[PDB]
Parts: sequence; C-alpha cells; structure tokens
Amino acid sequence: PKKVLTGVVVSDKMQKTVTVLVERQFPHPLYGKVIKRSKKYLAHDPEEKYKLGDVVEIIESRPISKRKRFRVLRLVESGRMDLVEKYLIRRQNYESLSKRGGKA
Amino acid sequence: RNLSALKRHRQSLKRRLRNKAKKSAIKTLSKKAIQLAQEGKAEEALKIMRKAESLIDKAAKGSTLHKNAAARRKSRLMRKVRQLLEAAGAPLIGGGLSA
Amino acid sequence: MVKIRLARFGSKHNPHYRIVVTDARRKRDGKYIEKIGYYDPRKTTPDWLKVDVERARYWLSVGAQPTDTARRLLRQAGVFRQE
RNA sequence: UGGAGAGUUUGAUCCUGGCUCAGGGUGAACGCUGGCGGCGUGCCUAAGACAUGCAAGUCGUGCGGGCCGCGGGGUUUUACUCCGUGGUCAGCGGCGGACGGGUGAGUAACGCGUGGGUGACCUACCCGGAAGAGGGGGACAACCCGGGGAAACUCGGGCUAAUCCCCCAUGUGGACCCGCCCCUUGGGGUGUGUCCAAAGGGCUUUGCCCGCUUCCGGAUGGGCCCGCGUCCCAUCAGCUAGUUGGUGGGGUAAUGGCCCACCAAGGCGACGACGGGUAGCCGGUCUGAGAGGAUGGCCGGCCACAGGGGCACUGAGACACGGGCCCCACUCCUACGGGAGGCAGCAGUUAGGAAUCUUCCGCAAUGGGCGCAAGCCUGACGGAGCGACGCCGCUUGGAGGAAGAAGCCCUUCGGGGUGUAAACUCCUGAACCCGGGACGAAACCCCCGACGAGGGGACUGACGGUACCGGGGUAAUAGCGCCGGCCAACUCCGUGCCAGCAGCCGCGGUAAUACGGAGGGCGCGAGCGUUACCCGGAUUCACUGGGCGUAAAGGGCGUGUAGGCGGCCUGGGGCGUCCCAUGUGAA
Ligand SMILES: [Mg+2]
Ligand SMILES: [Mg+2]
Ligand SMILES: [Mg+2]
Ligand SMILES: [Mg+2]
Ligand SMILES: [Mg+2]
Ligand SMILES: [Mg+2]
Ligand SMILES: [Mg+2]
Ligand SMILES: [Mg+2]
Ligand SMILES: [Mg+2]
Ligand SMILES: [Mg+2]
Ligand SMILES: [Mg+2]
Ligand SMILES: [Mg+2]
Ligand SMILES: [Mg+2]
Ligand SMILES: [Mg+2]
Ligand SMILES: [Mg+2]
Ligand SMILES: [Mg+2]
Ligand SMILES: [Mg+2]
Ligand SMILES: [Mg+2]
Ligand SMILES: [Mg+2]
Ligand SMILES: [Mg+2]
Ligand SMILES: [Mg+2]
Ligand SMILES: [Mg+2]
Ligand SMILES: [Mg+2]
Ligand SMILES: [Mg+2]
Ligand SMILES: [Mg+2]
Ligand SMILES: [Mg+2]
Ligand SMILES: [Mg+2]
Ligand SMILES: [Mg+2]
Ligand SMILES: [Mg+2]
Ligand SMILES: [Mg+2]
Ligand SMILES: [Mg+2]
Ligand SMILES: [Mg+2]
Ligand SMILES: [Mg+2]
Ligand SMILES: [Mg+2]
Ligand SMILES: [Mg+2]
Ligand SMILES: [Mg+2]
Ligand SMILES: [Mg+2]
Ligand SMILES: [Mg+2]
Ligand SMILES: [Mg+2]
Ligand SMILES: [Mg+2]
Ligand SMILES: [Mg+2]
Ligand SMILES: [Mg+2]
Ligand SMILES: [Mg+2]
Ligand SMILES: [Mg+2]
Ligand SMILES: [Mg+2]
Ligand SMILES: [Mg+2]
Ligand SMILES: [Mg+2]
Ligand SMILES: [Mg+2]
Ligand SMILES: [Mg+2]
Repeated sequence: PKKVLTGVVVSDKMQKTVTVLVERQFPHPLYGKVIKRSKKYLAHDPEEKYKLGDVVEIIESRPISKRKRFRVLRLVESGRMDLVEKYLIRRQNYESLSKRGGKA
Repeated sequence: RNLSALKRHRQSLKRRLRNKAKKSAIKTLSKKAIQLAQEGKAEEALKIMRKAESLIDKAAKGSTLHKNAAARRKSRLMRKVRQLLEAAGAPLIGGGLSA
Repeated sequence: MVKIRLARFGSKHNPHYRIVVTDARRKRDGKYIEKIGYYDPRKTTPDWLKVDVERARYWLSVGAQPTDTARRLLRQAGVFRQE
C-alpha cells in the first residue's frame, strides 16, 4: 500500500506544487500523554487545482523532485483557513525568539 | 610481482577502443540525421536515421550499449526526426518511420 | 546460482551440518534461504539424516544446484527415487 | 518463581541529604601463587610503520605458436621437406578476479532498524518453455626483423588462428516512432514502417555430449523511493542561491536539481532547522522486581573503508584491498633522466602501551573458482600451537589412628590450643609404563542399467599412534585474602600521633582484637587479591516512583502569544482507544 496521508494545503506559492501539513496524534513512549506532532509534505498539483485551505488526501508516489514524492489524491474538505491561520501564527511567533525585542 | 590481472587490463584497453569507436559512429551519425531534418531534407534525413538506428541496435548486440539504453537512444532519435519534419516534410524514403 | 549445500554447525570435532538452500556466494555459515535438512556424519544418534524431499524437490525444480555431498545425502533420502 | 539493606552530620533525637559498602558483570591488566584436560577466547593503544614466505586462479574438449626431445614418411643416398607423439613456456581467447578474507577510520545519514513501494528498474552462472545457426570478410599478440632506456619498461616493421572483430541473410521473436484497444504513471495487446541474431568444440561419430543465438517465464541477488524509530550541547537561533518548484534537455538499468539551460520565488526552522561535539547500526550483550539504565566485544546481518585526496576504464555486476590513471606524504631504486611499493589477507617484525598468540599441519572434511572430466587453485576453512584470559569437569588421597607426641602458641602455673591433624596400620592407584587403536568417509570416479532412477566397485585422514578400550602401577602441588563496625573470624609480643593502616566511619600520643610479626580463626581454593569500567542497591532525574512555608527548590508582579487543558444533553464520522483474523518478527 502506497501510504496515504490527509492534510491542509498551507502554500500555493509554487508552480504545480502545494505544501501539505499533516498531523498525527500518538501516545508518548515514556510519559504516556497523547502528543500531537506534524510534518509538511510537498505534493504534486499539476492542474494548480488545489487551493490554500483545502484538505486533501496525499499519496505516496514515484519521485517528482527532491522534496516532491507525493501527489494530491483527492479533495476532502474544501476551504478552512483556520488551520492555515493556526499554522501561520506559529511561524509569526518565530520572529520574537532571537537576540532583541521591543517592537520587533 | 606480476599477475595476469595484467592480461585483464590490456584486454580492457582493446574493448575501451571498440566501444569508443562504435559509440562515436552513433553520436556523429545521429547528429547528422537530426540536422538533415532541421533542414527538412526528408528522404536523405531518414536514409541516415535508419543507418544510425542500425549502428545502435548493433551496438547493443555486444556489451557497448546493450539493453534499453539503445532503446533510449533510438527513441530519443526517432522522436526529434519526426518532430523536425513537422516543418513541411512528408517522410519520403519513409524508412524508419511508421506511416 | 542458488545452491543446496551443507552448513557447518556442530562444535570442534563435533560436526553437524544443516542442509540449506542459499546463493552460492554466501559464506558457508552465513544467512541462508531455507533449512531443508540436517546431517550428523558421526551417526551419533539413530536420527542422523533428515531431508524433506518435498522442499528439496521444490528447489531443484527452480534450479538450485546441490554440492557433491549434498546430492549424495539427498539421494540417500530418496529425493531422486522416481519409481 | 518476582523487590532485604547497612555505615556515616547529634551529648542524644526525628527528618532532609550526599558520600561509602555488601551484589552481578569483563576481550581485561597488575601482585602473590600455580597440577591435568575439554571447550571457548586473546592489540581495548598506532586506520602507525612494515623484512621475509604464502595468500585467485583455471580451462588443450575455444586458438595458433616458441623451445627442448623421441618416432614414422616422400628420395637410390644426402639436402630440403610431410605426419605422429612427450615435456615446457608464455601469447590470443573464455569464466573467475565485484565472492571469499581484513578493519571500523569516516558516517547522526534512508547509514542502520522496521514496515511498505517500484506503472521507475537491473540480474552472469542456474531451472522451465518456444524457436534458430545460411553465406562471406577482417585484424592483433604469439613468432620474425629492427631500434630506444641503467632499469621499470618501451617504439617501429612484417606474418597468423580462433568460441576475437565485422558485413549480408533467416525474424520464432524482440526493440523504436506513430496509431488503435484494454489497462491505468513507463502494465498488456495490435497494425503499418524501420532496426536487431548466432560459434564452435569432443567423441565409445549421422546423433550423442559440451557450448552458441533471440525471446518469454522462474529462481537468487541487487538499485532506487517512502512512513516511522535512532546520542549530547540552545553558553549553536535563525538557515538556504542548485537553494525550492516549473518547462525542456542531458544522464542512467531506473525515478529524481543527479546534472544543464531557461523561467517562477521558493524551501527549512522552537514538533530544534543551521552549527558544534561524539559515534559504524542492528540481531544481541550486561544489569535490573519491573519500567529503566549501560553497551554493540565473540558469532550472524547491513553499511563503509583498503597510506591520504580525486577519477573513470572493463564488465552481468566495481567506480574494484592483492586492477588502471593523476595529485599529496612517506620508504626503496637511480647511470640525476627516471622508476618500484601499500599485511585494516595468514603468519611474523618494530613502535606506542598496563596489555593481546605460531613466520605451525593439512586440503582428509565443509565451502568457494575454473575444468566434460581427471584435476588444479583455496593462510576460506578443518586442526594443532602458545597465555589460568573465561567457562566447565578433575587431582594433591581414602578408612583406622591418644585422653591427645614433638616443636610453636596461650596460661589464673592447674592447665588450654593447633589436634585425628601428624607419626603410624591397612586400602585404592593421579603421574608414568605396555598393548590394541577409532568415528569423522562416501561421494566425485569406473562397471552394469540409459551418462536417468536403481545396483555394484574402487580410492581417499591434517587432527594422529590422538580419542577411547585393555594390562601394569607410585601416596603423589596449596595457595591467596581477611579477623574494630558495616562483615564470617582474638590472643601474645613489638611499636609510641612514630613506623605504618585506611572502601567509608576511623586506628597509632606505652597495657593497640584496626600498625608489624607470631599462634589461632574466618572465607575461597588452582586459584585468591588489587585496580579500572558498567548496571545494581540509588523512588539519589522519581513513567512505574520524589519534591519547593523553615531542609536544595515558587519566577518580584502582571499581561496575556504559542502550546497544554476544558461544563451538561443529542446525532453523525471512527483519528486516538479496544477487539478478531491474518502477514512479518531469519539464524
Ligand atoms: Mg587468463
Ligand atoms: Mg549539623
Ligand atoms: Mg559523635
Ligand atoms: Mg545514631
Ligand atoms: Mg586452547
Ligand atoms: Mg585497534
Ligand atoms: Mg600454498
Ligand atoms: Mg607446444
Ligand atoms: Mg597456457
Ligand atoms: Mg553532526
Ligand atoms: Mg526505511
Ligand atoms: Mg533455458
Ligand atoms: Mg604490425
Ligand atoms: Mg562472438
Ligand atoms: Mg541482419
Ligand atoms: Mg568513529
Ligand atoms: Mg530500580
Ligand atoms: Mg596503515
Ligand atoms: Mg584511496
Ligand atoms: Mg562478466
Ligand atoms: Mg559498461
Ligand atoms: Mg580486485
Ligand atoms: Mg568502494
Ligand atoms: Mg595486501
Ligand atoms: Mg597479520
Ligand atoms: Mg613498550
Ligand atoms: Mg589463534
Ligand atoms: Mg572441494
Ligand atoms: Mg581456523
Ligand atoms: Mg564408514
Ligand atoms: Mg577428490
Ligand atoms: Mg564479627
Ligand atoms: Mg601492646
Ligand atoms: Mg592486630
Ligand atoms: Mg581491619
Ligand atoms: Mg576449576
Ligand atoms: Mg535509578
Ligand atoms: Mg546523585
Ligand atoms: Mg512522578
Ligand atoms: Mg527529595
Ligand atoms: Mg536558611
Ligand atoms: Mg530555602
Ligand atoms: Mg510570590
Ligand atoms: Mg527570589
Ligand atoms: Mg490559548
Ligand atoms: Mg468533554
Ligand atoms: Mg482544545
Ligand atoms: Mg480507529
Ligand atoms: Mg502480530
């Protein structure tokens, strides 16, 4: 079975390609509690069909590039920029964590 | 000292030449055919195309190209030649190509 | 090619062989494809040879080649007895 | 079938808390001691340097020769010349040299583990099935002739065979373009066109054996991709320009920025990017009641590496440890021009070090390469050798033997101890001697059958005159540590805060069970101590399994970002969770 993942498109910024964000719960090996944990896949979108916010199943597939080894299989739930926004703030944060601050 | 892995060496230098030559003959023929089509010289361009198709499959006979490496080379070639007489050819001597 | 041969398994002066299928290129004692018998050349017990002609016949049918004393042992278990 | 605790803070106490011991382990080393055997095991340091020998070849049933012999021919004889046969050498050619063997330097990576994918692929030798080999032509070594170099070696000229090279044919079939059908990533059909085959050898010679060609399948081996797992530092916080994606090329067995040109401006990171440190990964090992911790040494699997750095050739496979080229560092040769090397193969030497083995025997067995076979090769391997380095088995005797020698040791001067211990009586009989003496070995092969199944026969042992069996037969090594508490075991003398001990607590300042010796006692025993390291006791990083008023520990206070967490009722989904089946979980 080619692995199939389900995720949120969080990047349209590429030609014929979408960043897909894929979460996975699971219990922590030593301490028990259920930990969320996520990873971004680059997926092949040849119609530039799928759009920011779409929730797509992504499938294992023969390599298209470095990075691109998945193709967008189908569309689950169309539109939902909460996830995109959720993800978006997470990278907004990054700005703070450095050597200075104030209004930066 | 001395082996006859020594022999194995000099045998290779022989083959290194046989291969090199066979392969030169292709490159130089295939190019010639491609350029005859950029000029739309259809009958002559195929007359070369077919010889190069040969020298390829012939290469693959022994251990020079072998395989689907000749198939690669053949395909790549026959593509460009049909696609370059899209430029008002009509394959005359009509050798290499399916109608 | 894949062989049918002996794999040395006893101890110093205590040879037991496993009769094994394996690519000819493994070490004699390394990873094998399938054990299909065993041989105790000292006949220290009543049960000193054992084959499984079914599997032995299988591997022959796909062209495993047995070493000279493997085939001897295989014959001795009537791998080849066709009557 | 599984969990023990103790000593040490005080005049005493309870608690917190660290330190230490008792237990297990070892590729060990050091000290004292040392009898036999079986089986394991043995450079932890310099992936430092290496003398010498041996370590991958084989095939005359692919081919033609040179050299040294012998024999038979053509002639009336010689000369010249033809044929056969023995040895020998390399050459051409095939297959092997990509396995086997060594090491862990690098590597934190799809390297490894685990589970998947390949409609994106390869696979020599092997097995199965289908079909085929008809003509013709060429060259290069060998050899012959010359040159050059000191040498390693090298240049030119001429001849020639082949299972070496090529051209034409045959087209089962296959490859490629275009089309069409079914499939659905490059899977399977089909039509036209084009392109593509082959090698001969041996005979117990017409018909067998060994080969060759194309295609389809199997089997084995592999490439590549993906999910998930894989150490320490955040006193490393930002990183990236083939970077990220596209189009089209190149390249490959094959996918891919793998590489290139052009275009878009992406990609990555607090779920730890980038950087630094360290490290081969796993099966497993050790420890632990478990959960954990620690580790990767023997063996097995993967990876990587072959003085250091690049590289491609040949080929089914290599970017090749005992192949090729270049650069660097060493050592050697050198006629000063130039050359030759590469033990992390087996032994062995030297250096470093606390420390790590034989320049052994054998191809008898198993296994590998080539060969039709006979066979050849095989420091793989099977054995032997050294070291108490580990494990296990075994011996230094057994039964009797005093109210109880002698010496030594205490003493309350009577005695008490060593002590049934010895002496001694009898008995057995490790060592040693004699004799027999293996298993591992039945195949290849030859005969019968049919080169099948089946039967018959012969050959072969390094270990080794060993194992073991039988006959003789001698009373035949004991050491080391400890005795204040923890911790089993106390007396005398010497010594005087000295000499010394000491794991921790503490001993010794003139009556020391703590030092040194003696007698005795305790514990182990061919061994016993020491050091070093690992887990344990350590719920002393606490998931199981801890804490923070005063013991160490609440942020000076808020705000509220990420994140963590979330009241009662109904329904859907079924991610978490649970269940059954199944595959995997090699040895
Ligand atoms: Mg050869
Ligand atoms: Mg105090
Ligand atoms: Mg006190
Ligand atoms: Mg007390
Ligand atoms: Mg030994
Ligand atoms: Mg070392
Ligand atoms: Mg030898
Ligand atoms: Mg000769
Ligand atoms: Mg020869
Ligand atoms: Mg690193
Ligand atoms: Mg994986
Ligand atoms: Mg076949
Ligand atoms: Mg010449
Ligand atoms: Mg040929
Ligand atoms: Mg032809
Ligand atoms: Mg390392
Ligand atoms: Mg514990
Ligand atoms: Mg070295
Ligand atoms: Mg190198
Ligand atoms: Mg080959
Ligand atoms: Mg090649
Ligand atoms: Mg090599
Ligand atoms: Mg390599
Ligand atoms: Mg070597
Ligand atoms: Mg060595
Ligand atoms: Mg030294
Ligand atoms: Mg040894
Ligand atoms: Mg053999
Ligand atoms: Mg050995
Ligand atoms: Mg026998
Ligand atoms: Mg033999
Ligand atoms: Mg006591
Ligand atoms: Mg005194
Ligand atoms: Mg004392
Ligand atoms: Mg003491
Ligand atoms: Mg013992
Ligand atoms: Mg603990
Ligand atoms: Mg602690
Ligand atoms: Mg807790
Ligand atoms: Mg506490
Ligand atoms: Mg205070
Ligand atoms: Mg406090
Ligand atoms: Mg406060
Ligand atoms: Mg404070
Ligand atoms: Mg919140
Ligand atoms: Mg709730
Ligand atoms: Mg929530
Ligand atoms: Mg579920
Ligand atoms: Mg299961």
